[PDB]
Formats: sequence, structure tokens, C-alpha cells
Amino acid sequence: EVQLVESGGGLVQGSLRLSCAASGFNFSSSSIHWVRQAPGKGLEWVASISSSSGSTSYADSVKGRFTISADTSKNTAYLQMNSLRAEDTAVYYCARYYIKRWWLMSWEDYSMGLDYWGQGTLVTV
Amino acid sequence: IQMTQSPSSLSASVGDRVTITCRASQSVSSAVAWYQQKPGKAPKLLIYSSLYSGVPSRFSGSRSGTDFTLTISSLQPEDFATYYCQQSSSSLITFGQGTKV
Amino acid sequence: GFKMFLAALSFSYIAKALGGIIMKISITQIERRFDISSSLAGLIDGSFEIGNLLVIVFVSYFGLHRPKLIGIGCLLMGTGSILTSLPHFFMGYYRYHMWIYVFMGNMLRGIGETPIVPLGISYIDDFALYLGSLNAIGMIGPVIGFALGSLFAKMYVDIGYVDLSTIRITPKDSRWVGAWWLGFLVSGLFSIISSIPFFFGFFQSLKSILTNPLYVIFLLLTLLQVSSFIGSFTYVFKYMEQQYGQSASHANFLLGIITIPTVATGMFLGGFIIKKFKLSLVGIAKFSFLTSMISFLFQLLYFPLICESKSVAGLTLTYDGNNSVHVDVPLSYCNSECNCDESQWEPVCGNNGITYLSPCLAGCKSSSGHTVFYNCSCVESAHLGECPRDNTCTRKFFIYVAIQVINSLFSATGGTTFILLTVKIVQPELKALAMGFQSMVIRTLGGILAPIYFGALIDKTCMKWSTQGACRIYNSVFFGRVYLGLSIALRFPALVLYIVFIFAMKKKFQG
Ligand SMILES: CC(C)CCC[C@@H](C)[C@H]1CC[C@H]2[C@@H]3CC=C4C[C@@H](O)CC[C@]4(C)[C@H]3CC[C@]12C
Ligand SMILES: CC(C)CCC[C@@H](C)[C@H]1CC[C@H]2[C@@H]3CC=C4C[C@@H](O)CC[C@]4(C)[C@H]3CC[C@]12C
Ligand SMILES: CC(C)CCC[C@@H](C)[C@H]1CC[C@H]2[C@@H]3CC=C4C[C@@H](O)CC[C@]4(C)[C@H]3CC[C@]12C
Ligand SMILES: *[C@@H]1O[C@H](CO)[C@@H](O)[C@H](O)[C@H]1NC(C)=O
Repeated sequence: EVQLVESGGGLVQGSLRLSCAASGFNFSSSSIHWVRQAPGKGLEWVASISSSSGSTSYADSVKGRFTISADTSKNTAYLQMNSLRAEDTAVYYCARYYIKRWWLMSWEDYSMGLDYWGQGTLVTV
Repeated sequence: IQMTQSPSSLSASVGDRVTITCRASQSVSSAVAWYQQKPGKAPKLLIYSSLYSGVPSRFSGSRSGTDFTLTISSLQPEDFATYYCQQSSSSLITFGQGTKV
Repeated sequence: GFKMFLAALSFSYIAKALGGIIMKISITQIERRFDISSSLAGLIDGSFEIGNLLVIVFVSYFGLHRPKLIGIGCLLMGTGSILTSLPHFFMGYYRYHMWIYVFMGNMLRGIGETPIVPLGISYIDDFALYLGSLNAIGMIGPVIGFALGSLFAKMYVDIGYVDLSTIRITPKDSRWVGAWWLGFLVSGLFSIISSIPFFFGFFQSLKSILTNPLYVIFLLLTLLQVSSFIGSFTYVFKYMEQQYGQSASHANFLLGIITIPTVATGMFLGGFIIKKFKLSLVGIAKFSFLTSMISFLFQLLYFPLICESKSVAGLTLTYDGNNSVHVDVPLSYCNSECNCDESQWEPVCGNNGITYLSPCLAGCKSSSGHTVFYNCSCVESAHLGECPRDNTCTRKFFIYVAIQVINSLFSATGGTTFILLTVKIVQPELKALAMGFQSMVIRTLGGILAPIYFGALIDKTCMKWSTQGACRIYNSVFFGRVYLGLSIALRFPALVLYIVFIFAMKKKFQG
């Protein structure tokens, strides 16, 4: 019952806060990654964060104006844009790594490819 | 760290062998992934050199050390979409270029 | 001024450490004086953590005036340290439920120690590294405590009230009691003088802490390891005395000289290894796992270092010393005619190397007064001092001391990483609650329980009781087996959990 719902896509002249609400899995032993897909272009990784801790990873194109957070209690993850120039007008996906569920022990494995994605929000600049 | 797919556009018939190959330029590791993205949908994990559950037994992945290749035994009409190879290291996520049709 | 507060807080750390050491080194003397079992002594030891728990939740929600409340805490420390000394003046002369006062004094000392740690760092960071220096100065306290305990355990319990020329027993005897009260009184006055210069939502975060499988696994692991450490250090003095025939003062001094320099260098080496080789979080976990493995192997090395049960006629042998055996032991013909209360703790061994329970039970009929007996029928001349330990036990004791030094060093290096390997796995904005919950779990479930259920098994290993009062002879083989097997059974699941933790932590995504 793993779900990943993204919301927050709207036209911007710039800043925008987008969310990736999760369900169906233990949020603590998981990570959230944002993927950018320009219209007609290929997938591009934006930012990543671990949910067990404050560990985050970022991309070269978006470092000084992109922030990513996660609220364990809310079971969701958030992404921030600032100074939205005319190059971040893509669709934003949110994805998680694979998670093993032996007994009640839950642990992720980054060696496994993303097994659950999101629908996506269209950000317009 | 960086992966690129040369084939990209690849046209074939129903009975045909499809081969998509991409190479890891920097920081080579076995953590490679294969995603199928239908137009206007989210990508789908297939190979990742093990078959994901629910994927038909016609997709296969292999590597000699740098040549990551995805093979389809028969190109059915249901898999005429774009394909991406993905390197998932620690603290780094990278994507290929895109191989369609 | 900040310098005056820094000096006062350093004195408070010294007093806290000194009080802790004084309480730790006096336990066996308390057991002997109050004729209580080791389970009750462990309960008294855990009453400190009970008192700390009764008040930590309050301070964790209120801040008022931090210096004033710290001063009140140190005053309560001194008051608890003196309350525990009071039964010396409120009791009669020692003869070779008063422990309730010791229990309440330890509780009061814990209540007083609770404010110093959180409020101190709150005031330090509010007006302005410092914590490490404060711990370094507080490391002076163990030194003073161990020296004072070693000095006071060789002075008689009733010093100043007896001529001391009439005391028959010696520190090597199993009925000797030192001047533990003085140690407690000195710690109390030191705490009082340290006090003087001073008066001049949530449950959702709780759920998240638990919903984190790595945090829960590490909490169970640290709980097991800290419980083993507490149960070993609580009875290390008593185990050494009852296993290798050492006096209380000698045991205190030797354990102090083992612990102080080792702890002082480990606190630095463990934190320097990480910063020098730039260990990642998984590297820190592997470091702590390797230290735990080495410590576990050294704990395994203690098992061959178990001296055999002393040859005692009546407990481990027949009353004549002819056959081996410990309850309802029958009387031999040479001993049946000279009937005795069968309950006379008068350690007097024979030249046969066999210790006998009492001169009546040994069959002795004449006494020299240095006391020598004659015509002991079942001894085939005696000597009032019970036969001491054998050279082989002495070499085992030397090996035990060396392995103890190495184990103590490894323990410090492993411990420093633990805390660093429990917050980095939690959100930065939630690290305070993680540290607090880990502290409550470890302090409660180790400090309050591990002494009690270690002492229960230790009593289970006892072979001769006084009055039941204080244990007289411990089954050395059984004592060692229980005292080491409990630690082994507490450490092995911790190791299995570490590998599980390493297995799970690695596959994780790290930024
Ligand atoms: C010596 C023994 C008792 C040590 C503990 C061993 C067993 C009981 C421990 C080891 C790992 C533990 C698990 C670790 C993490 C979780 C996830 C949490 O959401 C529910 C509890 C659960 C599922 C724990 C249950 C108890 C557990 C299985
Ligand atoms: C004789 C040689 C091996 C030096 C030994 C030094 C002593 C102090 C030991 C004790 C614990 C050891 C560390 C334990 C664990 C790790 C993590 C991993 O990164 C391997 C090296 C490293 C960092 C070890 C380095 C050496 C070490 C610091
Ligand atoms: C022993 C009895 C009273 C039950 C105790 C339950 C535990 C969960 C209680 C007792 C003490 C409490 C802690 C006291 C101190 C802190 C530090 C603070 O920065 C966050 C809350 C936290 C972490 C509290 C969390 C809840 C707590 C840990
Ligand atoms: C030991 O026994 C008797 C007393 O029973 C004592 O007078 C004597 O000197 C000793 N010698 C022997 C063997 O009788």
C-alpha cells in the first residue's frame, strides 16, 4: 500500500514549496528523492534526504537555492525552491528506495532501484 | 557518477531483440537500475541484474564491468516507451539520456 | 561573572565524581556493617538512580534561576552524603534496618546530582569545548575518592571510640569494616563548600523515536552493554576481594590506579581516533563494534582465571579434612564429641592448609593467647588467621589485573562512540529528546536493576552466611562463573545486534 503523493505545483514568476506525502511504509527507515523531468527531456535528479536523520544530498544545478526537509511525524517530505529563474519549469517526481520488511524489521537498500514513485507536479516559470 | 545511453531512439518489430547499453564513466559500481517510463507517467523499475517482482520474464540486465545492457526477448506493443539506466550510489543519484520506442 | 561560574561548576563536577566514587568503593563495607545481602546493597546502589529519576523529569520542563538551583542540588548532595554518614553516630559499636538511612542518603545524593549536568550546560551555552574541560576537571574527583577510600578502609570502623589495641581482626579478615563513614562525610562537606559559592507534540516525537528501527536497535544494544558495565563495576571490588583474597583497602587502591589513568586516556583516544582518521558514521559503528568485540574476548579470558574453592573443612570438605563435599554436612567422630553451635564464624586454618570454621569445630582444645592452638584432633597446631590464597591464585590475580587494565581502556573507546552513534541517526531538531530518552532508559534499566539482579545471583553463590546476614565464604568457582556468565550473556546479544545494526545501517542512504 505504498503511496507517494506530490502537491504544490503552480505558476511562478521565484519560490515554491512542494510536498511528497508518503504512506504504507515505515517512514523512518526510508529516504526521499526528487527527480526533475523537463517537458520532452529525460529524468534529472534534484535533491535527496534521509528520514532517519538530517542527512541530505543535492545536485550541482540546484545547491544554493534548493532546500529539502522531512517531518517524520507528518509522514511527509518537503522541497523548497528560491530564485526561480527560467530553467526549473519541469515536472517534479518524488521517489523512495526499496525497503525490506523481514518480520517487523524495516530497512532500506540503496543498492535497489526506486521501487515506488510519485505522480508529479508541474512547476511553471 | 555519470551514465550515458548511446542507442536512444530504437525502432523494431514485434518479433525482435532489443538491446540498450549505457556505460558508467566515473565511480563505477554495480548499483545500476533500469526504468521504463510510459508517456506522461512515472517510471517503472525493471532490472536493477535481478528481475523485479511482477515484471515479465523477458527483461534482462548484464554488465562486464562498465557495459550495462538491458535486453528484451521480444518487443511487445506494450513496451514502446522510453528507458533510462540509473546509478544509485550513496549520496549521489544520476540518470541516463533516454532510449525510446 | 563567567569565570566564577566556571570555577564553581568545576568544583561541582569534582564533588559529584568524588561522591559517586565514595559510594561505589564502600559497598562491601556497608554489606559487612549492616549484615545485608548483596541484593540489598545493589538496591541501595540503584537508589541513587531512583532519586535522579524522581527529579530529572521536573528539571527537563522547568528552565528558574539556574545557579541557585544548581547550588540547591549540590547542597542536597552534601546533605545526602552526610545523612549516609549519620548511622555511624546513631549506631552502637560494631561487633565482630539502619541501611534505610544509607538508602535515603543515596537517593538524596542522586536528587542533588540531577540538576548539575543539564542546568550547567544550559548556563554555559546561554552566556556563550567547555564540556570536555569540565569533564577533565571532574576526573580529579575519582582520584580523590579512590585515595580516600583506600586510606579509610584500613582504618577501623570504630576509630576514635576504641583503644584499637584490642581489635582482634585484621583488614584481610572477612569481618573487617573500614571508616567508610568518614569518606562519606568528607564528600558531603566538599559538596557543601562547592554549594557555598553559588548563591552569590512531545508524544509524536516519542512515537518517531520508536518508529525508528535503527534507534530502537541501538537503544537495546547500549542498554545491554551499559547494564553489563554497571553490573561489573558495582561488584568488581567485592569480586576481587572474594576471588583473590584481597583486602578492601588494597582492592580500592588497585582498582583506582587501574581505572583513573586508563579512563583519562580513553576519553581522549576514542574522540581523537574519529577526528584523526575522519571516520564516517558507519566507520564509527565499526570502531565501536571492534572495541566491543575486543572487550568481549577479554571477558571470555576471565573464565580460566577462576581460583578454586578454598579447602574448608565443613563446606568444601568433611570436618576432618579427609573427603570433599555444603549444607547439612555430617559430623565426624573426632568432631562430634566436641559439639559446637555449628554456627561459629571463627576462621582458623590448620598447617594442613585446610581452613576450619571454628576452633571448637576444628577440635582444638588449648589456645596460646598471634594465636596458636594445640591438640586439634580433626586438623590432622593451628593459627587464628584463616589459610590465605595460593601462589597460583596470585598469578591469576596478576593476569586479571592486566586484563582489567586493557578492558577498561577498550571500554572508554567504545563508549565515546555510542552517544555519537545515536544522535547522528536522529533528526538534528530531535537530538535532545533522543539523548534524554536514551539517558532515562539506560540509567533506569541499568542503574536500578543490574546491581539488584547481579547481587541476587551473587547471594545464590554464597556458601556461609552470618547470624541470614552478610555472606562469610563465597563459592569461588560458582561466584566467578555467575559473575562472568551474566556479563557474557548481557554482551553476546549486544554483539549480535551490532552486526544487525551494521548490516542495516550500511544499505542506508547517507548524504
Ligand atoms: C537479549 C534480547 C532480549 C535482545 C533483544 C532481541 C529482540 C527481542 C529484539 C532485537 C531487535 C528488535 C526489533 C528492532 C526494531 C523493531 C521495530 C519497532 O517498530 C518495533 C519493535 C522491533 C520489531 C524490535 C522488536 C524486538 C527485537 C526483535
Ligand atoms: C597497530 C595498528 C593497526 C594501529 C592500531 C591502533 C589502535 C588504537 C586501534 C584501536 C581501534 C582501531 C580502529 C577500529 C576501527 C576502525 C574503523 C575502520 O576505518 C578501520 C580502521 C579503524 C579506524 C581502526 C584503526 C586502528 C584502531 C584505532
Ligand atoms: C520512569 C518513568 C517515570 C517513565 C519515564 C518515561 C520516559 C519516556 C520519560 C521520563 C523522563 C522523560 C524525559 C526527561 C528529559 C527529556 C529531555 C528533553 O530535552 C526531551 C524530553 C525528555 C527526553 C523526556 C522524555 C520522556 C521521558 C524520557
Ligand atoms: C593431647 O590430648 C590430651 C588431652 O586430651 C593432652 O593432655 C595431651 O598433652 C595431648 N597428647 C595426647 C596425644 O594425648
